[PDB]
Amino acid sequence: LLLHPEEEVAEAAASLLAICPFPSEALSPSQLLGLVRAGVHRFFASLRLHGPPGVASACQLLTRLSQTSPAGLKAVLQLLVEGALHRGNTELFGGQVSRNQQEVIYNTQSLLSLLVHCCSAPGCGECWGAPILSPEAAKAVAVTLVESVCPDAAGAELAWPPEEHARATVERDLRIGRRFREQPLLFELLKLVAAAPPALCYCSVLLRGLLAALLGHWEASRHPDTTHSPWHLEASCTLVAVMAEGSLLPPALGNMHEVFSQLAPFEVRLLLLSVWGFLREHGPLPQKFIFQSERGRFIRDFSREGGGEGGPHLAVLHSVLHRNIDRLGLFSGRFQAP
Amino acid sequence: NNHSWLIIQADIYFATNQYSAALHYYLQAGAVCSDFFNKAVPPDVYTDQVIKRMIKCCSLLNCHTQVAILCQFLREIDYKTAFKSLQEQNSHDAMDSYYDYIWDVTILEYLTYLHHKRGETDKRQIAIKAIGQTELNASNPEEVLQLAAQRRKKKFLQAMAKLYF
Amino acid sequence: TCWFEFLLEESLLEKHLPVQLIVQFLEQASKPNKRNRILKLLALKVAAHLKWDLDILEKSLSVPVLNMLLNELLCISKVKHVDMDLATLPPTTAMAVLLYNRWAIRTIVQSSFPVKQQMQQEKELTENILKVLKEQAADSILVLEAALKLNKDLKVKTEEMQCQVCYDLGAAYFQQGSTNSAVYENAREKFFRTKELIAEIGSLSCTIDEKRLAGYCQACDVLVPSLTPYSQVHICLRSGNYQEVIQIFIEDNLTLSLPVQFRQSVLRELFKKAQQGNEALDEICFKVCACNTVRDILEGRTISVQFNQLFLRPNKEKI
Repeated sequence: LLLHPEEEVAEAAASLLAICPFPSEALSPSQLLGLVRAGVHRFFASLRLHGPPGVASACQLLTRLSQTSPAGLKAVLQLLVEGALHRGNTELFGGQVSRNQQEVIYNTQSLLSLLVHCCSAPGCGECWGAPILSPEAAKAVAVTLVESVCPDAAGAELAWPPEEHARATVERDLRIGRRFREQPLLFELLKLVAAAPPALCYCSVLLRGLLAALLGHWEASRHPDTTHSPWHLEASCTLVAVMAEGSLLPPALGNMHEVFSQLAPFEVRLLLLSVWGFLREHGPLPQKFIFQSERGRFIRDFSREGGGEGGPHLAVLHSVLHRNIDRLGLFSGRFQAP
Repeated sequence: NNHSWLIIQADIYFATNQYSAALHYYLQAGAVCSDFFNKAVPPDVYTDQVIKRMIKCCSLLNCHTQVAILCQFLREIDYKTAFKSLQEQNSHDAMDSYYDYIWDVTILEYLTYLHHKRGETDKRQIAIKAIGQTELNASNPEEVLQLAAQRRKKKFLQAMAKLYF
Repeated sequence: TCWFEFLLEESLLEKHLPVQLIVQFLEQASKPNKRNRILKLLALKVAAHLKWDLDILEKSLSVPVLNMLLNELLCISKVKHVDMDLATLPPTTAMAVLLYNRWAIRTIVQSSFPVKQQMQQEKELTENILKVLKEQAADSILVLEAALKLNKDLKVKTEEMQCQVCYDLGAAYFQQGSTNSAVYENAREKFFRTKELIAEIGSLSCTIDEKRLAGYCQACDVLVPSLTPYSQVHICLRSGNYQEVIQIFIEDNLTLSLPVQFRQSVLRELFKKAQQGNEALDEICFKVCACNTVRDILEGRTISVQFNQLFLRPNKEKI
């Protein structure tokens, strides 16, 4: 009935389902999967017709489905991410093939809030604290992202290649870059992936083609400044920002997105190549992240890694700063050793 | 949500010529064992006997492209059954669009050979493009090929379980 | 108008009233004695006619040609630099020595500057020269410091010479500071020094980049503070007075003065500091986040994942 055409029966069924308890023993995989597909279809259709206010029913159901069991959690996360990125349910989030932006931000609000609800661990933990995103949910979002964007996963090793590989993978890197420019929600999901510590490593392929589409663009950018390519500047800042949030970069090296708006293209390209060099010497592998059970989060500690504070890679950055003291002098308080 | 009992009931529907139900509950047990085929289905659940009963059921339902792609789930690839079923021309399982689930170079070469024999130029081009993939090359250092096999296994199992449930 | 024509006459250089002449003379002189001496003298004469402006020669002439020209001038003048002390030296020899040390420090500064990407031999020679000056950078720094300290006395103003030498020495300290922060402190003082000289003479003459000196002053004002809201937040984070930090962002939402990514990055650093320890910091992370959330609303940008992670258990204090 959640597929039934007339809207009133559909919402009545959905609002029954959101509150109607699931069977006491369990949900059959056929039952679980049909419920999950119906729920995401209602959620997506609820939204297309009602928007953020009218999806709570489906959302409640989906969230109730997503806490059922890791099979249901992975199924709902994969289907929600895939339906978010399908040729349908893409124009609600700024997807390419004019629409109002405001509705896009708030549709994305509902989808990302659902994902955080499904992803976050249920269950006063201080009056201001926030629940911890689970690693595995973001890991599943990561693999679904990589399979949606670059399905081959030909670079499925997490350690990064030598920067000479970039010219061997030009078509694939351009594909990932084209996808990221087409579907902005992707970055949001990356941030969500980044909002959990390790899972961004499982998106490394993406990020490597992403940096190379960015690097490639900064290769051919003949404009004297950085603002003549707005989307690429924002994507590069968001990528470094997402990598620095995902703790793939050290704070001193990851802060460079702040100066990216006052730099020349080759300077930021050398900065991103220092990013690549660091990702080469260290690499996004899950074993370096340690589970602090006192707060229950995966933490990336560069100090024990050895030279994680940008021993030589900060040489390029500091050389940029000295070259640009006339404009970046005040910014120099962003990239100190402590 | 037990996998042994979904298997048992799939076998019971199998013996009584209820092959659609046999596929349904075989796939149910498989998706219970993994997490919707996202993980790797343990070898002790999708055993060779189960894979063979499933392949027979898919043949009797005339899903012969599914037969070719299932034949490569075994420990040893059963080229004979996939080759015979690929020779069938009455199939109900979206023959060409399902080709993305073929990771065996020999099976794709055989399919291209039939498409050349039967003159199916479009399907020939699709099969050639499937072969002409860098990750599908037989010379990959044993890791890109295994990962390709696992991801095609996952996509196949989940789209199959969608068709049956 | 060629290399051969200039070597013929001893007065045609006055009729020419130059960097191309410098490089041509140096290339002709270094090609594999009287003619070489005459060419070197002509190069020195035209370089002096350029009023010894190091910037134009540095930008026009490459490292090896200018290095050869200055080595030649040091050869005729005095013919080790650290022990000279430039006390008993004649003013012309003293200025040649300080000019060579200033050029050496300026080139070792400009080598670290990243840039866009016969010739191989020139590159190898420049690399060897850079290694040589690296092996003797401390001596040049000491010589420049002594020249700045010894302000005893063609002839130009002593204030201009001291200002230029201390400005270059401060730039060298700033470049060195990337490895060690303490060196930066020294740079600040010297920069302050040239600032005084910049306010003292007010003479174009010599010529230094006012924008660059202002930037160096700004950088030393934050890295080694010993005004703007930006540096106010920097100071407070250095101090841990986060409540005024929240107040500064809240005042910013009306003006939108700070850059968005600055606050995104400082909030990210706050979150990173929070997840290790300082359990009371989480509220701070919320509060700044909330302002950022609110700020991200005013510019029409998506609520971050961090608010959607924070409102999962809403509270009256939060709301």
